[PDB]
Amino acid sequence: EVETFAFQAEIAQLMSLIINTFYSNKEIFLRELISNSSDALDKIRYESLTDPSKLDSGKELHINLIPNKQDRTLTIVDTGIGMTKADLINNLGTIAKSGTKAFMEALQAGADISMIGQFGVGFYSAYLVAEKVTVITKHNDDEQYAWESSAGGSFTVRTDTGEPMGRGTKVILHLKEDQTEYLEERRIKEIVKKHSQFIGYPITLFVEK
Repeated sequence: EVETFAFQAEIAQLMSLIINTFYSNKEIFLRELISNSSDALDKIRYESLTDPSKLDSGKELHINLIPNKQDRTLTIVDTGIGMTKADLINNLGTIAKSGTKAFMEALQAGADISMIGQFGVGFYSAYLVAEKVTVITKHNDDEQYAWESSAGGSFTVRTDTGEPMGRGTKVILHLKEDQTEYLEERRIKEIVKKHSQFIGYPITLFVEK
């Protein structure tokens, strides 16, 4: 059972801008997704302060970066609060309509695409480097779901029968053929050191056979 949805027009506009604008500084996608993971980890940490059972679905709070050159994917995994089905459908838990409005206005007041995270829609910077994005998520309180979009104005949601996550979110970036530098260990390390050096959770870069 796969449900197909239309993006809100403003989000489709955001995605088209990200995909079609000439903008060389694509590496910021990774900063933005790691920032989103950190925010999600902060949320489940805060809930656990008053209700330890919130971590029954997993104690460890971390971020894993998993490159796979055979599949041409970069996966960002976190054990944060996750997303419900409703959150996924509602623009992956963002206020993306108002955020896009503000970001558009800013690109007119001088801003550039690297500022996207200040408008709460940093997730969509994934489409700087990905032709398709899959988001697998599990929130306490809902089942595990898979969201997917290749852009083009629609996304799908389905129950995920894949490998169970206990809690959190996995963003699978199906990289564009000319963006495979983001699978290289030395490039990923460089970007994490440059942009994510004060993230308060362990970031583990997996290596490949």
